[PDB]
Amino acid sequence: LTWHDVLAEEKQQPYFLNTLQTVASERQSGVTIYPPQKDVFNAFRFTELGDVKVVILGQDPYHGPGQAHGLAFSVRPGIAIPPSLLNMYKELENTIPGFTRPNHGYLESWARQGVLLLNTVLTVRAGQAHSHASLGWETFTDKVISLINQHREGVVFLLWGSHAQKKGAIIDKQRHHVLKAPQPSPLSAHRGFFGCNHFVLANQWLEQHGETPIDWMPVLPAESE
Ligand SMILES: O=c1cc[nH]c(=O)[nH]1
Repeated sequence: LTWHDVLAEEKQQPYFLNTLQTVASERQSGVTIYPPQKDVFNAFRFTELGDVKVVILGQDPYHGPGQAHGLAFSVRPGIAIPPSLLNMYKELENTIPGFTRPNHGYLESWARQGVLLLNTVLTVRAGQAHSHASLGWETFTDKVISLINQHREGVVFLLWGSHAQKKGAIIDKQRHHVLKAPQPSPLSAHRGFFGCNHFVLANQWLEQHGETPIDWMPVLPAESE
């Protein structure tokens, strides 16, 4: 069972197709949209439905050049680590044995391990946070989370902030493991994100069920000859 298996019908709904035409229109209208269209669904690309082990919801993609590449909280190599990801790294440094501050903010390696880095809104106009929040994306990501709840077993959900928490309220807390905390953004990180211990708790859960834990130290694609 793949994403395309469970979302094919959803992706033919007017609201959904319509969301994409509005983006494609905006891209040619004189404004820059992040991430590039080939990246918008990268969380799906890197983490197939059956490979989901951990779900980390973000809200809005980063809205600056070079930042957003289709994975919640991640930025491309060579880009400065944004404050929300820095705070994630801080919690990680304080809780995961051996963890040290990465020299990059690129989290593809998380995704390849089964961490679905899913923003609830998948596009944004450059420099304009939540600018596509009423496009239709939230309906789409509602359906995504619902499918995961239904079709998977024992996924760990890390729900950071009221929006993600609301979004994840439908999740079966008996079939899945839901962990709550404030967002890692600067405005709220020190209000409960620090000390939430979510990365360790995630791994303990996975280990309790015979799943291998996440290696949270993110790794840059290597150089070849
Ligand atoms: O993609 C991102 C970046 C920042 N904050 C989010 O919720 N998601």
